[PDB]
Amino acid sequence: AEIARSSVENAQMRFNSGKSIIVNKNNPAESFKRLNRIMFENNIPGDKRSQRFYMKPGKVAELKRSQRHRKEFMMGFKRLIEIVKDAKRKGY
Amino acid sequence: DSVMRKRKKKMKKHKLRKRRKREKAERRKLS
Amino acid sequence: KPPVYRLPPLPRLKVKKPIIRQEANKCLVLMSNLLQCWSSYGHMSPKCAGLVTELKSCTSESALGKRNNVQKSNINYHAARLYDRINGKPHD
Amino acid sequence: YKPKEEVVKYILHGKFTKNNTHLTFSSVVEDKNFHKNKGLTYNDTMLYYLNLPQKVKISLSTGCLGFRKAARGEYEAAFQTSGRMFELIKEKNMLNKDIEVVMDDFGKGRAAFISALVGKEGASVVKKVVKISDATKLKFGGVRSPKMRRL
Amino acid sequence: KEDNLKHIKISWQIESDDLKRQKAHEIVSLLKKGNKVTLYLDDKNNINSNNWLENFEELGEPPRLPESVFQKRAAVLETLKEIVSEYANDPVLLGNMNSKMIMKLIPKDVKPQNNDKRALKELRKKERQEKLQKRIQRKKMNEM
Amino acid sequence: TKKIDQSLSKKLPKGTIYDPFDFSMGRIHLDRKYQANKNSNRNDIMKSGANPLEFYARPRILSRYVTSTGRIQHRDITGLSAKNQRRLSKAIRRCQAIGLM
Amino acid sequence: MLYELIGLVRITNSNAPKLEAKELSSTIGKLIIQNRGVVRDIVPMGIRYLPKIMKKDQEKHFRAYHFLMLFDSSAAVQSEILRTLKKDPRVIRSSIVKVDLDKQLDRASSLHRSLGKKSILELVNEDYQSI
RNA sequence: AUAAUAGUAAAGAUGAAAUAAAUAAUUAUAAGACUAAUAUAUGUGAAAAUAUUAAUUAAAUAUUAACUGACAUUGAGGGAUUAAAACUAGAGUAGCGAAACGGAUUCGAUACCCGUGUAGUUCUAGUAGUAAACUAUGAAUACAAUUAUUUAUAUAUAUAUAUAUAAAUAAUAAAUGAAAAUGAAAGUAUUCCACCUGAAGAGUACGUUAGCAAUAAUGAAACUCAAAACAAUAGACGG
Ligand SMILES: [K+]
Ligand SMILES: [K+]
Ligand SMILES: [K+]
Ligand SMILES: [K+]
Ligand SMILES: [K+]
Ligand SMILES: [K+]
Ligand SMILES: [Mg+2]
Ligand SMILES: [Mg+2]
Ligand SMILES: [Mg+2]
Ligand SMILES: [Mg+2]
Ligand SMILES: [Mg+2]
Ligand SMILES: [Mg+2]
Ligand SMILES: [Mg+2]
Ligand SMILES: [Mg+2]
Ligand SMILES: [Mg+2]
Ligand SMILES: [Mg+2]
Ligand SMILES: [Mg+2]
Ligand SMILES: [Mg+2]
Ligand SMILES: [Mg+2]
Ligand SMILES: [Mg+2]
Ligand SMILES: [Mg+2]
Ligand SMILES: [Mg+2]
Ligand SMILES: [Mg+2]
Ligand SMILES: [Mg+2]
Ligand SMILES: [Mg+2]
Repeated sequence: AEIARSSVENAQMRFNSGKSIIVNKNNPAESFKRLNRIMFENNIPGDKRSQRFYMKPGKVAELKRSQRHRKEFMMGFKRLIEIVKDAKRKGY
Repeated sequence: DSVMRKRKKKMKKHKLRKRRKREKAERRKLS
Repeated sequence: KPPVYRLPPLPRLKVKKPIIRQEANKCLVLMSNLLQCWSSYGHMSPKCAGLVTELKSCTSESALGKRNNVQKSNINYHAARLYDRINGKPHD
Repeated sequence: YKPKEEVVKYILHGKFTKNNTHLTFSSVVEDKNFHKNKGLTYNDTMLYYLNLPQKVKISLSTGCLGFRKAARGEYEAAFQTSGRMFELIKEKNMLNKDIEVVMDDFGKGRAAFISALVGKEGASVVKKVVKISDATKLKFGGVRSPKMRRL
Repeated sequence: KEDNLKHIKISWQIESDDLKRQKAHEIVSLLKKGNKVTLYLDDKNNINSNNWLENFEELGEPPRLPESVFQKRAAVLETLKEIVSEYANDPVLLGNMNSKMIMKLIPKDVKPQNNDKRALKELRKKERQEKLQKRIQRKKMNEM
Repeated sequence: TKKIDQSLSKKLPKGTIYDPFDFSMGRIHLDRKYQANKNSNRNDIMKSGANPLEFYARPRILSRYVTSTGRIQHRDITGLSAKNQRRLSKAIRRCQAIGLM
Repeated sequence: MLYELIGLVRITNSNAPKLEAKELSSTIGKLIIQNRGVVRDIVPMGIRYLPKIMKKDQEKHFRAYHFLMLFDSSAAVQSEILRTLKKDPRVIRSSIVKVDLDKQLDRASSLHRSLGKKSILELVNEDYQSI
């Protein structure tokens, strides 16, 4: 009945996936840019590419180990550059 | 041992496997 | 508590491509505005008169104006000068 | 009590693979007398309005515009195929209700379709587009993919 | 038709073991399929160079040499013809035994067994239909 | 024009002390660089001492540590201890299996 | 052992939303108390929309009445309750998690423990000493 | 995969190609396998291994109190467990995929790429006991100079840090080493076990033992040679 008619709006958007954007009728190209940001923050394009071919578990583990090291290495590099800049500012 | 030296053992193992397959085949026909 | 990541001893501390702030050309921004002014009010519209006059002066002698903002980063000079002091390496 | 099929919105689906681009335009049809049927529970009514039936109106690929073999998966093939779709939506008087765009994958035609819809080619359709979404299908484990190619 | 034509190398200094083990099998197998075969003969130095085919495009007669040389060269041609006897028609030799030569074999008469791929597709269809039959049984048991 | 973007002007709170440097662009840039979500701890239940596994039937709280698609956030982003990250991930996975998240 | 059951009952009749849940709680409660078990608490959670459309016994659902039931029973009885819940068409989803009693005999439901109330005595003593 | 629905004429693949009322889209049904993020295999486990959820059973941590009073260490033989592939039966078989048959590429292509895809990959009950089964580093005990970073326990308060004692990891001093490096061991010492004695022949031959089998374990000699090997150095070269 009408009870099943007036409660469909929330219901429709209650089962969201999180991969949708409400288009800005003024700047419609800014909404597509927002959608692209979601894809990159959920690694959707990367995951899809990584699922095209099978990789042996040992190789997967090696790649995961190396990637983590590079991520951690970059954080250590940035920490040292900040110290350099701070030291330079104070005249060291 | 290095890969280079391992390769000599690899060849010897390959030839033994090749010879045992050949012997097996003969037994099947001769049997 | 914020995880500090300490690098191993390194042969160098260097930024591969130091980022520099390249101020925009004044003549190119003038041209980008005039071109937009013609897109809305029309080509040769009296509303873009000032833009045309300014653009002509900017490009009169050099089409890109007097470009005198060239800069190079000094992070690699300081990074190599201070690395041995600030890397926290144990004594010999 | 009487079939009262009416269009509620249109779905513009684009599947952008490595070798081709498929663009489907559909209509979300709603029988406005479904709730007037007898022996209909609150769940069946809510379940019918949560997944409304869809009817395909326009189906296009890059080979329908004359692009053949390797050219089907290129940026230019997708840009022109998107234009032909945006034109066929105006030539069929299907630009009255709101359109929801659904993009499926990340091939070379994904950025061509977006460029053709935020540009002159899609200045009529973009005005009706209300929601954009991504429908890329990922697997949580699932079936074993083919072996890596040694090239 | 260029697909039917397969180029092969048979140097004058080849050993009758390789000639009667590898090259014989290669030529015979290709001919049985229906692929034409042109056998190019020339000295090992020039025959197998980067200009393998390009040098033969170059194709005052060559001077005679010690008979031993021509015993080898003529022996090779005898082996080639005997090897390719029932698998192809007579050969068209184009050259001199004292220099490059292009033997041009052509597959002997062979009927087209083209009805093999028909069976292939039919078998695939049969398997697909059997799969459907099996899946219907699963739905039946699930319903039951 | 009598208007400036908010990103180019600093609004000094009321009751605070300031220096002339607080009106410069350096202050704007310095505030961006050192802008961290440090106030989360006081608003972060999982950084308070509660056991994240007691929230497996409260999807609303758990939904604060997953992305828009439901992907559990790495510890680098949540800032939780190893134990709480381990417990929080278990809570979310259990919540998903029960049919609540 | 103390167990915490979370069941998602089906709401067939929009007029009587809390009907199958009451009928189900009585069925489960009777099994527990008739097999040497104790029912410590029954915390209704209200009608909530399911995270997705779920299916059960060739039916689809978009909402369910959530309820929690903290009960004490043996392992054999707990498995019997779970088996009955996995077969009842009314139940859409059911989970039974053990609540450790090694350190204390009186533990509250996870929902309450999440709010800082660790024992039922703390909940009762906040309804008498301050209500 | 099948069926329905509208909707069409190409689709799929590749470096480019070609072999074998669709594709795409929206529904419904069935099946098998797998387990996204978290995630560091961090941790745990004797190793092999182990990361979707719950439950049952078993085992696993620190400190304190009391108790036993050397009951310990190591461990030939022996025993148990042991990836992947393989094998013996009975199920299962979506996807993947030796082989086989085709399509391409090529001077040729018994390959790399593509198609159809059998064994196998899955489960149940077994056989077998092999891997670069690797940290290429047996186990145990005593001991030796630092820093940093986590973790745990405890203590204190002017309540959130501070102070302690262990563990782990990273970089080191000393020492050691052919050096590369190791760094609480590859240091200083002690105890026990396994193993090695130039290369090639050879982990082969023969015999024996075990196994349904493939095989696994055990394991030589003759002939020949003055070689053979490791770390590091400076070059040359690198599609
Ligand atoms: K580990
Ligand atoms: K004594
Ligand atoms: K002993
Ligand atoms: K032993
Ligand atoms: K199979
Ligand atoms: K030992
Ligand atoms: Mg050795
Ligand atoms: Mg392409
Ligand atoms: Mg395949
Ligand atoms: Mg389809
Ligand atoms: Mg995972
Ligand atoms: Mg570890
Ligand atoms: Mg022992
Ligand atoms: Mg493994
Ligand atoms: Mg079998
Ligand atoms: Mg083949
Ligand atoms: Mg061929
Ligand atoms: Mg293949
Ligand atoms: Mg066994
Ligand atoms: Mg072996
Ligand atoms: Mg071994
Ligand atoms: Mg291993
Ligand atoms: Mg021990
Ligand atoms: Mg042996
Ligand atoms: Mg060396």
